[PDB]
Amino acid sequence: TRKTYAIYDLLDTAMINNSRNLNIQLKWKRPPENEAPPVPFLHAQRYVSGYGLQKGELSTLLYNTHPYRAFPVLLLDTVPWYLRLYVHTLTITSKGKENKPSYI
Amino acid sequence: AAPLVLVLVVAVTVRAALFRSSLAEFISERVEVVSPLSSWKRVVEGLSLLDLGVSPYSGAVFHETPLIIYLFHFLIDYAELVFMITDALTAIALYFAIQDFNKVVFKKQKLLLELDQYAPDVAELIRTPMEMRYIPLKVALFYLLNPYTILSCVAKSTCAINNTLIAFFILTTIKGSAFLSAIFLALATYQSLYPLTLFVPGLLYLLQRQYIPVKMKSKAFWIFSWEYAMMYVGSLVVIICLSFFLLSSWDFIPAVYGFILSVPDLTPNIGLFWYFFAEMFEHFSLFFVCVFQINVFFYTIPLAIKLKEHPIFFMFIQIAVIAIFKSYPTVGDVALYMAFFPVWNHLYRFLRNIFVLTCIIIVCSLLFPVLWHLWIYAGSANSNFFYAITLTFNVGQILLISDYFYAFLRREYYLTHGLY
Ligand SMILES: CCCCCCCC/C=C\CCCCCCCC(=O)O[C@H](COC(=O)CCCCCCCCCCCCCCC)COP(=O)(O)OCCN
Ligand SMILES: CC(C)CCC[C@@H](C)[C@H]1CC[C@H]2[C@@H]3CC=C4C[C@@H](OC(=O)CCC(=O)O)CC[C@]4(C)[C@H]3CC[C@]12C
Ligand SMILES: CC(C)CCC[C@@H](C)[C@H]1CC[C@H]2[C@@H]3CC=C4C[C@@H](OC(=O)CCC(=O)O)CC[C@]4(C)[C@H]3CC[C@]12C
Ligand SMILES: CC(C)CCC[C@@H](C)[C@H]1CC[C@H]2[C@@H]3CC=C4C[C@@H](OC(=O)CCC(=O)O)CC[C@]4(C)[C@H]3CC[C@]12C
Ligand SMILES: CC(C)CCC[C@@H](C)[C@H]1CC[C@H]2[C@@H]3CC=C4C[C@@H](OC(=O)CCC(=O)O)CC[C@]4(C)[C@H]3CC[C@]12C
Ligand SMILES: *[C@@H]1O[C@H](CO)[C@@H](O)[C@H](O)[C@H]1NC(C)=O
Repeated sequence: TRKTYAIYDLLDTAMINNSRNLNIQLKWKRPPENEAPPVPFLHAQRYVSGYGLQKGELSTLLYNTHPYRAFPVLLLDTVPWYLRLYVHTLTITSKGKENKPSYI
Repeated sequence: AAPLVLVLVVAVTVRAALFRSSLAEFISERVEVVSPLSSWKRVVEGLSLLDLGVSPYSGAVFHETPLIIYLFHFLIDYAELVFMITDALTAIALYFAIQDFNKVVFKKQKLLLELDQYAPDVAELIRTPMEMRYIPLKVALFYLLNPYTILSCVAKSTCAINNTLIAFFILTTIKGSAFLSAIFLALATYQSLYPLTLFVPGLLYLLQRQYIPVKMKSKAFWIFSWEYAMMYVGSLVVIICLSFFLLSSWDFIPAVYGFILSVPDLTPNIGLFWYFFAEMFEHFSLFFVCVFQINVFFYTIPLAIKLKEHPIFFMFIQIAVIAIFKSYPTVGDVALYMAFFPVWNHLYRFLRNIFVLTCIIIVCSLLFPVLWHLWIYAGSANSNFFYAITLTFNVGQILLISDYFYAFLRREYYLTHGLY
């Protein structure tokens, strides 16, 4: 996104020198709902499915918020040895239908 | 026979109904019914791993032999049909084995009756064809309709397959067939290491059937024993070497036999090894695991000493000891030696402490799921509750087996010396 930045060159004597300190004050409050920026195109959350101390599921939700563009993603999972995984139970369901990863 | 067909039909119908029920998933995940070496989910996982190019023995989930993976590669479909067929085949093998054993023991009894070797008045202890008519049918009925076996086959555990192998070993041994008995014993030793202890009962029964005196000075005994031992060892070596080539690697030997002998999982079971090694000082871990795995093979020789002339009871006691002291015991393993109870039900009059032990076994079995749920899902119980249940269950099993052994000894003593 096109972002505008204000530069405070500390190497400039005309900005900060021995005669004064610099204290940048910014006025910012939470914008109203109308002025809120759009949600980022990619975000994800992770959680554990089920209850008890015998079995469960490590579920990851991957959100694509782009209205019309689909992009690949690369998911990396590292699970310790005491959480014995069964790869035959690995399901990737997007929009309610099975999704086949390009590379597993 | 018609009653055998009726029992087979009833058992198959019950198994199919439980297969199509909503309790199949609940049963499939029971720690009492499945084990790290026998779970069906692990078979599916090890089959799926091969599709990814990953050797199934590189992980810590798959612990089954290459023969199982070859069988279930072709037969991944119709798995429930496969397990129902294995249960029916075990029932058939046990039925015919016991039917032949009854004839053999009746011929022996008639021989010592003609020789008047028994006591003058032991008519009550005398076995009659009328009482032995339905023993083969009851043997197949105590296995097919056992709740343990029904659960073990609905959960789709390879324990049913290993039980079928042991049953066919018993049948072939009872029907002569030294070659087939050696092959089936090698196959049983392939799936689980412990069934190698049945070598002594099989050899003793074969020698008795072939009328070779089991004496140190005897040479025919040594010749036949050497042939049987060589046949068994060759059949096991050939199986190991052949199944090496399935994945062209030796990694299955650790994942199966080192798993069986070293107990790395420490996952709850009806056994006595899960907690002993979870709650254990690492100083004596090797010593105590060595002692506990010696325990299974400990009694075969002294039992052979006492039961030299009674090899089938020796085999039954050995099967029971294996099922009790296995590293990863299963209710399916326990159900194999409870199919022999109708054979030894003529020992009932000399059986003490039968009601209490049966009640204890029933209580422990019903209490396994309840206390497991309280510990794991409810959270209001510890592992101590489940450990206590396993202790009580195994004590009941041990006392029941020793009780049948005592009844057998009492009957032999009365037959020899005189009942009052
Ligand atoms: C399904 C998940 C959990 C279910 C748990 C159930 C599993 C229990 C399975 C096996 C446990 C059995 C262990 C001991 C087996 C004894 C073998 C046996 O046959 O001994 C027999 C003796 O039987 C007994 O003494 C035991 C009976 C006394 C108590 C049992 C009956 C009450 C229990 C019922 C509770 C449940 C009822 C529900 C509806 C049935 C010998 O009989 P016999 O020799 O034929 O008599 C004629 C004499 N010539
Ligand atoms: C292999 C031994 C040591 C242990 C397993 C027991 C076998 C003797 C049994 C158990 C399951 C049986 C199988 C169960 C199902 C079938 C399918 C059946 O054919 C079909 O129904 C296929 C139909 C189709 O494919 O269209 C042929 C027999 C077969 C292979 C059976 C052959 C004998 C098997 C392997
Ligand atoms: C069944 C009875 C009659 C013995 C038969 C002996 C051979 C058929 C087998 C049994 C054990 C096998 C061995 C078991 C373990 C290994 C380690 C293996 O090396 C590894 O990959 C390391 C494995 C590890 O230790 O974790 C090479 C094959 C070898 C020597 C095997 C070679 C073939 C052996 C000797
Ligand atoms: C079909 C039957 C007759 C096979 C008989 C062979 C087994 C008795 C052998 C074959 C492979 C052996 C296992 C190979 C590797 C290990 C790991 C080892 O633990 C370690 O990692 C320690 C290594 C070290 O001490 O340096 C403990 C013994 C054990 C389970 C061995 C126990 C004995 C096993 C199961
Ligand atoms: C194979 C049959 C015919 C022989 C009888 C087997 C048992 C009586 C004993 C003999 C040697 C023992 C093994 C010797 C060495 C080891 C390595 C040992 O490795 C470890 O230290 C890891 C396990 C742990 O320490 O808890 C595990 C036990 C084990 C497999 C032992 C298990 C019990 C065994 C197989
Ligand atoms: C830099 O120093 C001079 C001399 O003291 C001072 O007048 C000037 O204000 C200083 N710069 C800034 C940005 O204040």
